[PDB]
Amino acid sequence: SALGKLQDVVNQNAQALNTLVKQLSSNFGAISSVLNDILSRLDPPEAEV
Amino acid sequence: DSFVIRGDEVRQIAPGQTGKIADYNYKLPDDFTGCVIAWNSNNLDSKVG
Repeated sequence: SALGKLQDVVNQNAQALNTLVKQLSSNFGAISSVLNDILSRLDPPEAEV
Repeated sequence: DSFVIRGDEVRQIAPGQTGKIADYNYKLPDDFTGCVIAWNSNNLDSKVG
């Protein structure tokens, strides 16, 4: 518990990167989180929306 | 573009609308601007027999 500042900074950066990667896999109200499946299942208008 | 179709084919004549006849005969683009004027011709395009 002596190098707390550097460890905290590194942990914050790693947490931000991990949060971004996880948020990449969010639906955001869409049918699916992967675009290939959305293109396969839906017609061009609904898939585009 | 002037043509003659059946009753239910009117719906298929639309931008972004799926359909066998629309995909095989005449399809509107996704970014289509403009429109369709459809009128009944039961007294002109229909003959007995």
